[PDB]
Amino acid sequence: TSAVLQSGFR
Amino acid sequence: TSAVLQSGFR
Amino acid sequence: SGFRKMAFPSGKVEGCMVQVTCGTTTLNGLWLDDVVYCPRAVICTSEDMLNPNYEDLLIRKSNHNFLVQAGNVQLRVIGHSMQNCVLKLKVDTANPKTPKYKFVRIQPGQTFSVLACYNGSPSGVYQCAMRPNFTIKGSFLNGSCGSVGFNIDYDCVSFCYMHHMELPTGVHAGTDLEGNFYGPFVDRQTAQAAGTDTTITVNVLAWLYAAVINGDRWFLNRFTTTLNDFNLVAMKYNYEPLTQDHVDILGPLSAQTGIAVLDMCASLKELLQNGMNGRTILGSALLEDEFTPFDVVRQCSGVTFQ
Amino acid sequence: SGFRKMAFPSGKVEGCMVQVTCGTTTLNGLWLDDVVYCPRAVICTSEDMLNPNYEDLLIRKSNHNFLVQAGNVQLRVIGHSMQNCVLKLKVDTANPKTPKYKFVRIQPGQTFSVLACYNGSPSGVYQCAMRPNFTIKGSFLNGSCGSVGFNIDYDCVSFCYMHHMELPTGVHAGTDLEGNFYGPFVDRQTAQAAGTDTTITVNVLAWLYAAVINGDRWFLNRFTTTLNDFNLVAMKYNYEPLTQDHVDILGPLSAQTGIAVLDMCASLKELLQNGMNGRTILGSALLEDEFTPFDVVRQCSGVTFQ
Repeated sequence: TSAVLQSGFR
Repeated sequence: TSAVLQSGFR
Repeated sequence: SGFRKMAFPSGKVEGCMVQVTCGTTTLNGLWLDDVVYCPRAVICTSEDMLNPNYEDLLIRKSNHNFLVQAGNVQLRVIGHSMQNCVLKLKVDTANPKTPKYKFVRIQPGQTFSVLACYNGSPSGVYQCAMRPNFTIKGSFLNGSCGSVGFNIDYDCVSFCYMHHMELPTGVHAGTDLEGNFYGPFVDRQTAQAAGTDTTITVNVLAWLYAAVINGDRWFLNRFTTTLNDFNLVAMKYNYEPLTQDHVDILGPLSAQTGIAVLDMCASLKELLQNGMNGRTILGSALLEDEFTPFDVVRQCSGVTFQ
Repeated sequence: SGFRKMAFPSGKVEGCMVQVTCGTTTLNGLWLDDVVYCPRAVICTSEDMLNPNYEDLLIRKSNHNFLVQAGNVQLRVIGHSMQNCVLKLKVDTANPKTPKYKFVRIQPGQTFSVLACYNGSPSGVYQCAMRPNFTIKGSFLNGSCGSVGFNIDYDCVSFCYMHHMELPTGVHAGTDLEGNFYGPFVDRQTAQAAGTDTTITVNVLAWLYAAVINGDRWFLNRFTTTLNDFNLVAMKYNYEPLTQDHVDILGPLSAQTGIAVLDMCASLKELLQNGMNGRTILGSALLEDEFTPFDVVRQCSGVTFQ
């Protein structure tokens, strides 16, 4: 799989 | 052994 | 992903820690509004500690016999009273950093964060559980007396533990914030010993659910068990009896993972009978029992890694 | 007595956490003086993340495209710049809670406390090590990006980690506070993988010394070893080579316990060859490698339980 930038949603 | 009240010295 | 022993942010508690000194004896106090809470052991000297009469020791004290220091400010004590094994020192200044707070007496098997403190200065934070035998496996040195344990919910600090003493086995005993000891212990340096301890079964099950949430299923099996058949196995491995109340509390975790509670019990039964076979669960080679079901929901994703 | 994974009190860092939002993307920032530090990933949307050109994405932004919130106060951005993989947002208000601080880039094998944060709100604190492969085994969910790792010394917060991403193995990658990644990783959602990891040998030795300090000697033996003979055993168990610098760093712990460093290496060699025989050390069935020698001295008594 790919790396995940763990930003949030708003 | 005995219980120890873990107060400090000053 | 990941799963750590996670404590609550300690800042709201750090702002409440003070130093309380009576003569040559010093320890930590908890400054909330205009009251400082500390262990009554502060009014003893080394010759008093085997069988102190605290009522007799305290009536010989004046307000000015108590020196309270918040950082470098000295707080003047304008009143004092004893409640169980804590002293309540009325001070002339209300703590401007007082958080929203409650005093709570927790049940065994519940977890809390400990702010270890020395000379009124916080030194570290770690997570603890109240053992079934009402000790905690803390990390405390001389001078730690008065350090507090707590949980936080929506900016409300629920204080549940104030540290008093270390038992000969190296585990720790203390009180709620009203001064009532957890367990049968008393605040004197006598022959006392923690009773036989057991493993917190509902917490082990919660931690197995955390492992499934984070993507690991190797320990499951195709079997199930009755609650009574599980407890007969649990009892022979020194596990706490699992109750129907524990089963209900594991409801949300069972729903999120699709693993019935009694099915996870069958997995746990097999782990107890067979061991781990040199495998690990969430980075541990032992079955971990100091995460509550609430601790797992608070830390884990709401989405199972299926 | 006791020995816990102990984090630093987090209050000085909690006072610095803010929320940074660019459009629909939100994460955490670190508010020090009149600057907010956050990952540059905040300026991407879901369609940009596989190969963003951050320089091209950023020049299309104005100061008012960044919404910074500290609790409920909104901070106005009056300037912005990119440095490596962090953004520096100049705000109109200096943080009155700014602690004494430094930015430090740590070596692998060093430990730090992590303040996990979501929407600018601290949720928990735990202790981590920088693995030899420059990942950390954190516990992070979506929204944690921008959470910081730190150490504290004499009321000075040394920030050493800002969180960016999770790798397919569930471990975590991030930057120093200047925006330079630890390890070979880049802030884009591509095929990346942590390199092969090793065990931090000097930390395992420090933890064995902690066990002796706290009163346990069962794992020692009568043998010794040369440094080269130890490393040939360590290499076959995927342990980091132990250097003479590591031996010197273990000096104080060796002096406090009376156990020569190379003698503890012989104990460790035997533990690696024989296993633990169903015994535990400081409550662990595995050899623990996320305590530095400094961590042991900071937590343990200066007096060995002999």
